[PDB]
Amino acid sequence: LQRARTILEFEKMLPEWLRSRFRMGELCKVADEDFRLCLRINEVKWTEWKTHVSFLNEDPGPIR
Amino acid sequence: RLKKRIFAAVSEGCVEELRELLQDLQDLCRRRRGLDVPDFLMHKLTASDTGKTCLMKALLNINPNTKEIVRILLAFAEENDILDRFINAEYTEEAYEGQTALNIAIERRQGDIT
Repeated sequence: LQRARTILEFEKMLPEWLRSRFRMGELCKVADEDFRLCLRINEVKWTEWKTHVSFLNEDPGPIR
Repeated sequence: RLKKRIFAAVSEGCVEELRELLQDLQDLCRRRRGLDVPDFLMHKLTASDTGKTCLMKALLNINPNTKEIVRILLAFAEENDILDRFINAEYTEEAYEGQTALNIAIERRQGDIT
């Protein structure tokens, strides 16, 4: 929590065109005409076994 | 134009709609110069970019009626005798090289289709 207060004060002082360069996230076509600028996190689960329905992409690689 | 209609019909689960499209393929197979019609029919059921066949497109998208769609597609390749080439196709890209149809059916936990 004490390091998190340091990060948000360094962010308020750097100028506006630096904030566009150091921006997190990526545009994703979530649904029909819906783009949301999302953040990606990977996981590994060895207990919950189920067939996979409701993915976004069929090809499971890191495309490009 | 026909190739994209089959990939949509198989992914969604369109059982009745699938049958006249394969019949329309049979309509275009009676009429040709007739030189390489076994190699021609593989060209209409395989995406040329990667090598994904319509059987591979079926198993990635599990439907409540995906058991019968596989049963139709195995009957069709038997009648035209490209059954070994159709059931043993592979991807050609670097990221997926060598993946087959039953390699997908095991990961989707489908015991009975396998």
